[PDB]
Amino acid sequence: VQLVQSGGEVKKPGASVKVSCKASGYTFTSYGISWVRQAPGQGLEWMGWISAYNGNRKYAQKVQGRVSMTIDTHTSTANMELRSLRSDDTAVYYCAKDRGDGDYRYYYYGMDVWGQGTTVTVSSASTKGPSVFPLAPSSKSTSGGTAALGCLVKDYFPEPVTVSWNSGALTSGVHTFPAVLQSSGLYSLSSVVTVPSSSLGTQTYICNVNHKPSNTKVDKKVEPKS
Amino acid sequence: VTVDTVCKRGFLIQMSGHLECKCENDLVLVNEETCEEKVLKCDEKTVNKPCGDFSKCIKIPVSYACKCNLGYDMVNNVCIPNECKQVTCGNGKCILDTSNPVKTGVCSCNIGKVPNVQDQNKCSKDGETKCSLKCLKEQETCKAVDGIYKCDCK
Amino acid sequence: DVVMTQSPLSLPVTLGQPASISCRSSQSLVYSDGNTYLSWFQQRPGQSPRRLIYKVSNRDSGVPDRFSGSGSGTDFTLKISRVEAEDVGVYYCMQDTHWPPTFGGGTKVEIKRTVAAPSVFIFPPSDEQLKSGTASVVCLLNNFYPREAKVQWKVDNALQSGNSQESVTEQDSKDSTYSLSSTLTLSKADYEKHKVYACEVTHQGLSSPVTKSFNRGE
Repeated sequence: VQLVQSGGEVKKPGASVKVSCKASGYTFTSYGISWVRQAPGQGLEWMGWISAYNGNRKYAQKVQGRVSMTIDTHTSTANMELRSLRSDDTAVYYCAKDRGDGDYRYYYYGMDVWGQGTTVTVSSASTKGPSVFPLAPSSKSTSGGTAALGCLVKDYFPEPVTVSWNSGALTSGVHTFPAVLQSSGLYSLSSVVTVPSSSLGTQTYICNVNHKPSNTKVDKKVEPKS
Repeated sequence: VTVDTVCKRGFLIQMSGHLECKCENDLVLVNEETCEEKVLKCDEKTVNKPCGDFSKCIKIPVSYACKCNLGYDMVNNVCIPNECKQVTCGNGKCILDTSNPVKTGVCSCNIGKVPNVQDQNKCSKDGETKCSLKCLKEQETCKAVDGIYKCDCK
Repeated sequence: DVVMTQSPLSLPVTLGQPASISCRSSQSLVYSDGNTYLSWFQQRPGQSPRRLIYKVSNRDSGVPDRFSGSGSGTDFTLKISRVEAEDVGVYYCMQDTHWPPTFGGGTKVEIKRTVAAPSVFIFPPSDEQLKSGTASVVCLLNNFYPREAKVQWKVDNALQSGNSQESVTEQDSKDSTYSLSSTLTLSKADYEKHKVYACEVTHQGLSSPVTKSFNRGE
């Protein structure tokens, strides 16, 4: 029993997005499909419902003027099209199996099966690779034999970037933080590692940054300050 | 309730092991095949009227309350057969076993499930149920929705 | 719309100990058919929600016995009888008695550990970045517990507002701590107009606030 959603999308404000949801392992047309979204860091929010049994549909008030839900019974697929997108539509969108009869309750309780989610990002930004700047270790980032160093990965779009240290051979004490979305609409994140301060003269520390959407790879040696 | 039953102000539905009447709109069962309008408050003006499936407002200082019909018990705000009180079925519901002269709760399952002999006969085994409904209207046929069969437009 | 309020927001637990999450609705969830349409969902990190409980107290197939649900009317409880490591994640209640279906705001189950003070480090902007017209100053709070910490930037003793952003890691799998990064972003020209850059940290693990600061250009 499973619901398989279409892949992630990036859209400009004012565009529309169509997310699909294919059912298998149960009789799709005996049931319906609810859509639920979750903005980054936030809780779950119900968007609407459509019956695959009879086509009736109901939309949440927040989206009712710009959402369209449809069924393709031939391919056991439910679609949700959200129109005139805005930045606060950025979210993961889930489909979930739900009631097919919106007028009567029997002995079936909905939302029992969920798809894997579809990320939708809405932004006027264009795809752009990051700039990578060293966060050099110094006396201001050194605490009793331990030094912190890092890389600031600034101004890229869309997510994600991946960061490793010394080509993945340095993992202890690495913290790669969640990206934040800047006022410019570009993302920024930092990755830091703590190391023995005695190792600053014996080891090279390189952060490896990869931004696949822009085919940008950067290696940045982080040199210590004396 | 059989395939030949006509539910008054309701419609037949079928599960893996039984048929029952479902009431239209917000009516309630006054017996196994008859639905009537429900009162919202039990008091002097609404005494004897139905207040829920198999329960009516009765008189018991003076006061009025919603009470299950003989043979039923109030469980989680619903009147269910006495012998179903401690039964849990999973993907279905408890009904009285019509084959057993001694009233005994057994599971009847959502369409696509059947009693699972590996799981104390709860509704956890996949299995098919043939629709038996006689859908009188030429434009209607038996349809599966939300774990039941019912008559609906073709 | 029915408001679903969950508590607590964050639930630190000890592996092997019971835990319980509360869900309260702004109106009765008993429907006109006598049933109460209240459900509980588990969302493990990076995954879809999974239903655990429906109709208040019924466990979904494949859900361990240690999960149970109870309550009535407007007041509901999800109980975990012995928390296992795999139970960390966010739990949501949901009502669909009243249209539209609405969710509680979520409860994050995390691993409880002893209080740990942050180690605080500050990084001036790099010369490379300054070459480009922008200056980012980064303050790191490393390996602390509990998750909540207050960070304030001061530039020449003036409190900054609206020009910093922060982000916090997930709870570490080895040691159950958190780390936080705060970035203060100024134009190079504004950065050059001030001397002392400081981040001030308050945390349960410090009896007095800790300040890390540098002088531009030292």
